[PDB]
Amino acid sequence: PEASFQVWNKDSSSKNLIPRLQKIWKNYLSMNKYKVSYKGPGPGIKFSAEALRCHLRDHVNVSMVEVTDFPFNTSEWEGYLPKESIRTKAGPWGRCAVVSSAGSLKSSQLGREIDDHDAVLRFNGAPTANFQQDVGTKTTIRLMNSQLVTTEKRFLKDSLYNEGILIVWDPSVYHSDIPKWYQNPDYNFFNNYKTYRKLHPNQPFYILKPQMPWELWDILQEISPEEIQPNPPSSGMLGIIIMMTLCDQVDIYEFLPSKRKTDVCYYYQKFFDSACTMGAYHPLLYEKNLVKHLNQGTDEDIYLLGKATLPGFRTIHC
Ligand SMILES: *[C@@H]1O[C@H](CO[C@H]2O[C@@H](C)[C@@H](O)[C@@H](O)[C@@H]2O)[C@@H](O[C@@H]2O[C@H](CO)[C@@H](O[C@@H]3O[C@H](CO[C@H]4O[C@H](CO)[C@@H](O)[C@H](O)[C@@H]4O[C@@H]4O[C@H](CO)[C@@H](O[C@@H]5O[C@H](CO)[C@H](O)[C@H](O)[C@H]5O)[C@H](O)[C@H]4NC(C)=O)[C@@H](O)[C@H](O[C@H]4O[C@H](CO)[C@@H](O)[C@H](O)[C@@H]4O[C@@H]4O[C@H](CO)[C@@H](O[C@@H]5O[C@H](CO)[C@H](O)[C@H](O)[C@H]5O)[C@H](O)[C@H]4NC(C)=O)[C@@H]3O)[C@H](O)[C@H]2NC(C)=O)[C@H](O)[C@H]1NC(C)=O
Ligand SMILES: Nc1ccn([C@@H]2O[C@H](COP(=O)(O)O)[C@@H](O)[C@H]2O)c(=O)n1
Repeated sequence: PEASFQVWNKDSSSKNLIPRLQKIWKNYLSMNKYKVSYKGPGPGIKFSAEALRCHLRDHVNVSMVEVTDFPFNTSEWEGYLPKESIRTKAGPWGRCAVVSSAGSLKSSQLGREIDDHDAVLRFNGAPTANFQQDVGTKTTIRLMNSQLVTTEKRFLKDSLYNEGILIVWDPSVYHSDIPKWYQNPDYNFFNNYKTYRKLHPNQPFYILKPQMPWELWDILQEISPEEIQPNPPSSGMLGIIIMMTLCDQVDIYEFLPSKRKTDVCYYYQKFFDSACTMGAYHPLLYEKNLVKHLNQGTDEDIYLLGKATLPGFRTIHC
């Protein structure tokens, strides 16, 4: 016969969420903090996986703030941003791993497998020490939100941040260009970016262009059967797209969750919240639908290992 097991449902909706998470999604729609007005193709468009993969290659620009982008060409900013492109400094690589921060990484023993990739991408303050067996020890790129850089005092102390390439991102007003956003960042991480950058010059540290998250959101909203959270996508999803541009093959672990699915938010923290898995602020739900939809692994890989495989843009047909 055939195996009857539940891996991530590609067509999940608000009407598949707990009431408590349903309310939170409604509230975020009202707020519209970032002044989103989706005027793209009506939500609910059906894309092939190959087709949607090209769409993401073509309509999402993965670029870092360069010295040529006004106003990072002004004197006050001179000598802060890294000289060469991130593409130059990072790879290209064959097989890469994106490690979510999910609590379901607990007792996964995924460490050795994670470390057999050329590069590993982690998020925010996700630690490696004490968790190597489940989580690995290698950190090649670390993606952080601007809130952490701005307000986490440990960002300028903990050695964990001192490994590999750093990238920071900050949500901007919807469809904003670089100068307007510089005026109105969601968190003013600019001082601390300059401050860290003074302390670790030989550590590459980039700033994601503010447009990248929204260009991705537009695609999310185009696919989704309903209106999604008017907030930018989660760090996890950005980290995936980033790696798809740096690798030929990206493995994502415990994003689409395994059989160890749990309310425990992080592998490295002891608190529960279903929202970290199912989404609150971020349209994480619809991000997961997209990953499942582009998965080139089997369902069995998801259930047992929490593992999803996407091809790098470098390798696709168009
Ligand atoms: C992402 O990102 C990206 C990028 O960004 C960036 O990138 C970089 C790299 C660069 O590029 C920069 O720039 C950018 O920014 C993006 O993309 C983009 O986008 C945009 C849009 O939006 C675009 O723009 C456009 O452009 C064009 C062109 O340009 C050029 O130049 C420039 C400088 O600046 C550059 O940049 C570019 O690239 C180009 O270049 C080119 O290249 C090419 C290649 O590709 C080349 O080729 C070559 O060459 C050589 C030598 O020659 C040889 O030949 C070989 O073979 C080849 O191959 C070339 O050379 C070069 N050059 C040229 C020029 O070509 C422009 O044009 C445009 O403009 C237009 O349109 C617009 C809209 O859009 C408008 O507004 C304007 O106005 C115009 O229009 C026009 O107008 C005029 C008047 O004014 C008219 O005229 C008329 O006409 C008639 C007849 O017809 C008559 O005659 C009369 O009399 C008159 O008047 C006309 O018509 C019109 N037209 C129409 C159509 O309408 C624009 O500006 C760009 O390009 C892009 N880039 C890229 C790269 O792609 C994106 O978008 C992003 N994404 C997102 C999503 O966001
Ligand atoms: N339970 C969890 C916890 C985190 N994550 C992913 O890991 C990423 C990193 O988590 P933080 O952004 O909270 O540091 C999230 O943006 C999300 O994509 C998840 O998918 N499930």
